[PDB]
Amino acid sequence: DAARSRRSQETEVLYQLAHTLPFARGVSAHLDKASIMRLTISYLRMHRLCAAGEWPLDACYLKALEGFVMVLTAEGDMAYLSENVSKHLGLSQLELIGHSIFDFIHPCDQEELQDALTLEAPTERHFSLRMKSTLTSRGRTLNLKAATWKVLHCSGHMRAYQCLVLICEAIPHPAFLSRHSLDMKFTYCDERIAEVAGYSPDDLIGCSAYEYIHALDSDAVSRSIHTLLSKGQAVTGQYRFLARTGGYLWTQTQATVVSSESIICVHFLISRVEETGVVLSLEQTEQH
Amino acid sequence: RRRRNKMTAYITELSDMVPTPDKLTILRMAVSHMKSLPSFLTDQELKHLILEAADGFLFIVSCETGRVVYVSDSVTPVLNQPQSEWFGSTLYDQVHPDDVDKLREQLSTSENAMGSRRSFICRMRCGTSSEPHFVVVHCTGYIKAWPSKFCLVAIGRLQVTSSPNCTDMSNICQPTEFISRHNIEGIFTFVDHRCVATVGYQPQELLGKNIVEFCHPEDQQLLRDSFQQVVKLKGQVLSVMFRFRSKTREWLWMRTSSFTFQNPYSDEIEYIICTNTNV
Ligand SMILES: CCCCCCCC/C=C\CCCCCCCC(=O)NCCO
Repeated sequence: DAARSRRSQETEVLYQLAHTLPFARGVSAHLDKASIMRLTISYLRMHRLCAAGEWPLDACYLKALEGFVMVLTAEGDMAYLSENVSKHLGLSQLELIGHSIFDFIHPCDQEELQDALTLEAPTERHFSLRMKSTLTSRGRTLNLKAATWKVLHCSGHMRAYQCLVLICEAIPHPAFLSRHSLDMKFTYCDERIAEVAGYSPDDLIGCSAYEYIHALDSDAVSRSIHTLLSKGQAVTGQYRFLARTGGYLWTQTQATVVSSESIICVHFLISRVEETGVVLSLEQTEQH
Repeated sequence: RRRRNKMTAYITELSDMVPTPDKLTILRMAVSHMKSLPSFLTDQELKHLILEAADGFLFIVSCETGRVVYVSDSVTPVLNQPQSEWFGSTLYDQVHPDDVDKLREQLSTSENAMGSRRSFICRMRCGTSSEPHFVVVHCTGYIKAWPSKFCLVAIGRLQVTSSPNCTDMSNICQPTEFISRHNIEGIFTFVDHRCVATVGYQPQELLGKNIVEFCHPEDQQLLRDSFQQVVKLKGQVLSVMFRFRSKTREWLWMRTSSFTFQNPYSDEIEYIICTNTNV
């Protein structure tokens, strides 16, 4: 019967350990022994990692970002997640640090993640991911097993000192809009296209959007659309959109599948019409 | 007892992680080492993590004039610009002149003021040897009163997505190839200006005409067979070499590598994309 006396000793000192964790007064009491342990393990590992770094306004940085920071190990272990992850997935860092990323991402994105764990510079990473999120328009209203898939654009670097540190941002669900069918044929486009590119919105309806991108970008756009069609949301790189009488403009696009199903695209102009004297496509030539 | 195979694994892990025994003693020393060292990480650690993940820099500018209130050292490894050029200037001194209106609208606090968020792309001056060179910077931040007092606290990052094929140039001299798009009948529906250097035709002299109109007759069958291949090969690339009719150098040997662009949804053929290279 001294066995359970020692057992009470052990978990008294594990609750002690809980009180030693870097969380608020009272947060201890919503934990279980397993999560207490896990959080301690990961606090020590993140302290060991930060100790390897060779080094007032510091708190602006996380405040300046939109998404959250994530540190993934070589074995896909979520080594670190910032607090604001709760604002993007509902799941707080209290319930995520230490667990494996493959337990929280869509099964058809795990290959892409692992390829990322092994035009671009050798060690820069850009990939789209679908993570579990318990958030709705009312807050954290979903229990974990009815969690939905949230698309995150994650960009970061592979740093071995061995990690992959990412900024993971959400794509907002819908100023300048365009609406397409799943074949990307224009069903609607913002009236501001005339002062931006030269096209009347009525002249674009029915036309295929792929005819209006520079060929040098097609591949890229293509890939993005595939993501848009397989994950529900996507964001492109910078690409060239052909103006009416000639030339092109640099732009970026976020895209969301809605609803039977349509595509909504939010476009951000990066530059104004370049090379307006130059005709590139057959349509520019006729309208010239 | 899957519950404490993981707890025994947990305690062994903890033992390995502490710089120093049975379960209670290793967890009692864990406690002490925890008191050796309120958020998970410090703001300094998180700043360095963010800068390890993002090729970016923090800047605080006045909302009314754009005056640079603060800029971090990260701006020089990012923008190739010393803090000499940012301090004492405005954000408008650093951006492309065509981005000034957009930046001014991002800096206005007439609808969204304290605490509100900002998200925008612009082009900033990098360090130039000569005549400014501009790079695309993604800016995200928030409006904050500065103890005529509203300011934007933002981070500007490069390489947020993959870089585009700006040029397609694989040399430093006169272009060797050009990209074209064609319909299913072979009609030029897109061509980039490098065609002027490779075959001597202006883009409008090619658009509307068929590619076979520029191919040597003795080669035409071969060109047509290859094209009928790629519309059947649905995405795969096939190369053909034929005598293109130039405008001044007679018959130029030309390698055209083609593939059909498949609609990612309907799998219909949008067009055929060709890379036409002087062999
Ligand atoms: C994966 C989906 C990507 C779509 C690929 C093709 C899109 C072409 C459709 C539409 C292109 C329209 C570009 C609109 C320019 C307006 C820019 C503007 O002034 N915006 C507000 C200020 O920034």
